[PDB]
Amino acid sequence: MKKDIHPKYEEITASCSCGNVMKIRSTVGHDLNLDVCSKCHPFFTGKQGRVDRFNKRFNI
Amino acid sequence: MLQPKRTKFRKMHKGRNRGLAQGTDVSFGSFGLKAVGRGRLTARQIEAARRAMTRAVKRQGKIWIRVFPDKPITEKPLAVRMGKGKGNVEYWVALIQPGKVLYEMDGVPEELAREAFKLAAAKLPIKTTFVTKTVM
Amino acid sequence: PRSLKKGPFIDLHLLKKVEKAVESGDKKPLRTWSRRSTIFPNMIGLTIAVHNGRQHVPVFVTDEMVGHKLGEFAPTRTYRGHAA
Amino acid sequence: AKLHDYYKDEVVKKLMTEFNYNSVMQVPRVEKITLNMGVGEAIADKKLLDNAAADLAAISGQKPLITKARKSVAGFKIRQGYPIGCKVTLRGERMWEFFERLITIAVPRIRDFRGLSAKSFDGRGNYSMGVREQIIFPEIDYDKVDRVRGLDITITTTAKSDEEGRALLAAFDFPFR
Amino acid sequence: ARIAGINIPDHKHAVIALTSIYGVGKTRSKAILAAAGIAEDVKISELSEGQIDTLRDEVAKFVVEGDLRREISMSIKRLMDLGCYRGLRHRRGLPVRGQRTKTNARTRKGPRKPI
RNA sequence: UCUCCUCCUAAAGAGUAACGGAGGAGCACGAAGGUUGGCUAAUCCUGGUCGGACAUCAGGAGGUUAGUGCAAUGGCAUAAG
RNA sequence: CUCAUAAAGUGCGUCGUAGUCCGGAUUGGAGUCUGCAACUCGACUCCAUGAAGUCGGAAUCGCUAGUAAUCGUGGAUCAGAAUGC
Ligand SMILES: [Mg+2]
Ligand SMILES: [Mg+2]
Ligand SMILES: [Mg+2]
Ligand SMILES: [Mg+2]
Ligand SMILES: [Mg+2]
Ligand SMILES: [Mg+2]
Ligand SMILES: [Mg+2]
Ligand SMILES: [Mg+2]
Ligand SMILES: [Mg+2]
Ligand SMILES: [Mg+2]
Ligand SMILES: [Mg+2]
Ligand SMILES: [Mg+2]
Ligand SMILES: [Mg+2]
Ligand SMILES: [Zn+2]
Repeated sequence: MKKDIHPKYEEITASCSCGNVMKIRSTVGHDLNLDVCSKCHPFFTGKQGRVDRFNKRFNI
Repeated sequence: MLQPKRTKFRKMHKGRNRGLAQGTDVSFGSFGLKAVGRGRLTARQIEAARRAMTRAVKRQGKIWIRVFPDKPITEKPLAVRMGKGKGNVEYWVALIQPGKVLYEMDGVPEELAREAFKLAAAKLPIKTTFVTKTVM
Repeated sequence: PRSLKKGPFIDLHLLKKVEKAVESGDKKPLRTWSRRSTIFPNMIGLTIAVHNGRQHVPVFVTDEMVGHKLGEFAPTRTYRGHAA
Repeated sequence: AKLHDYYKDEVVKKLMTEFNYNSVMQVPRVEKITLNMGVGEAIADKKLLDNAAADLAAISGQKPLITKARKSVAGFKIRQGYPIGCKVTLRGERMWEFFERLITIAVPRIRDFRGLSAKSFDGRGNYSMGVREQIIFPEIDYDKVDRVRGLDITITTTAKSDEEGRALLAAFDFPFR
Repeated sequence: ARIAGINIPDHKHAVIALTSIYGVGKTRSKAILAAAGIAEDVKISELSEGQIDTLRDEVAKFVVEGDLRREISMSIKRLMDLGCYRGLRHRRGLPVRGQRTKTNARTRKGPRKPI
């Protein structure tokens, strides 16, 4: 790697609100507070009619 | 009236017409009109012969024109002194050597093919004969 | 729209014709003038010719499409555009 | 390094069992990850290309190459030799760390996420995807942006076929739909 | 900070910050803050992380963003494929709820198109 | 039209004419020269954010169909690019 | 006796000049009333979205005092349906 031209790239900690703590080298500097990760996104976990509504609204 | 869509150059030398021809066999169809004399075939002459054939056969069968007029011929107008530049292109010819199958025909009986080729041979300026496809 | 407590509205002659068509199979299209009748689940798969002012437009009633009106289904104004 | 160790200990075993291979060298590897930005409005404002270079540098942790035009193009009014993009190439440790960052953090932050297309392979096993908004990477703070930009990501893989490439990414649990 | 995939404003009040979500208005924002037990005049910058997490839970209880957008698009496409009167009006880009078209109708008809 | 360059005519050494057929020049460059080290093209297909027939990225096919400061011819991979 | 709490105002707090906590058109869903029946083709309620519009060219209009301007209320017509009278 060339010297003195690359950005500062040191290891930080990212915490997600699902109780997750992970450590990654990154360039942002401070710690990270994440709204969602791969462990709590509904797509990753698996969390992702006319006659029916007619019968429900006009049951006889 | 046959003519190339474009060429590299507009004018060509006169050249010579020696030797005997290639493409001397009946290749696609069954009968052929083959040139025995040597000469040039104007695009107008080729067109007149083709029209006579197609009208004689009444648009059944298939007709192949085996020659193409790709050589331009120039002429000088009247009252122009000799020598002031090559003249302007007027028409296109196809040089013919003996044994050159000019036209060729399939899908028609032999007698009707002979009659159509006779009419077209009457329209052409050079000596022709009727030939038949041979197996080898 | 119609009140929920009054339920869905449908003409008696149309209801009887639909019932007869159900019990004796798919005949020729049911000719009707009732643009005011709502499509029920029981006439699924049926051809209803709704009067729209001069002709009877054929309608092919299916499942995903009940609960609306035959009047919605049969347009009344013929319009092809200005400057044509 | 985390996903690289994960590769070495279980992904090669999974692919061996899946495809009845004979060699761990035949078991495919992730070769490189190339990130590219086409910043073609540099012709109007060259300084915005420098902004995009700083953007890509902050995202990938690496100074980017400023890529220039291969040949002059009539419609887009660009000349040959004129800088119109930027690109980083990630190999080895930084490639694995960026790959972990992507699949763990940046992909779940995509606006309206429903999965990635499984048809995005180039017929040889290599994968390509697009990122519409670089704000999905947490390296870029929100109120310091000047223009919304994008980029595209190419995972170049030594696999021979599309089945092998998608098997490799699925073994890394890549969110395909 | 980040609610339902977008970054809400930070220097505004809680009700405006929550109604910045596509799918949350004033009434739903009051419902969110009432269910989270959070005063409506507290700004996002002075809101803590756990309060934001409860806000995320309540927003996830509601249906916002991409789910709402695709439901609206699916219903409109359902009408236009169905071919009712409203479907035809949606096809031609004209007012649907029976407004006049002899004059006005400019929201559906766009800018004026002179002959 | 008049001096100079390239092809053909020009008849397989050279040269060779016409108010014969076709095109160019009257410069550029202190790097576009020297040397050392390194590299290989055109085009098409597939995938990819804005990006579209065509910008930048990745892979394949292809094999010099590219390139040469400016015409045409002869050269060029050991590259002369 | 009912229709029928007038509103502007007043006091407090917030908003701090932004297409905004201005604007409320358009559209999706869920409803209520009247009427045999709200699709063409009613009104109103709730939720969701939030368009043009940042004071308007040439030109043109009303008003001399409880007037102009501005804010509410009622009636006729009418089963229901006023930004009109
Ligand atoms: Mg509302
Ligand atoms: Mg109306
Ligand atoms: Mg010689
Ligand atoms: Mg000689
Ligand atoms: Mg001599
Ligand atoms: Mg040179
Ligand atoms: Mg060298
Ligand atoms: Mg050199
Ligand atoms: Mg505007
Ligand atoms: Mg203002
Ligand atoms: Mg008034
Ligand atoms: Mg009254
Ligand atoms: Mg009334
Ligand atoms: Zn999480």
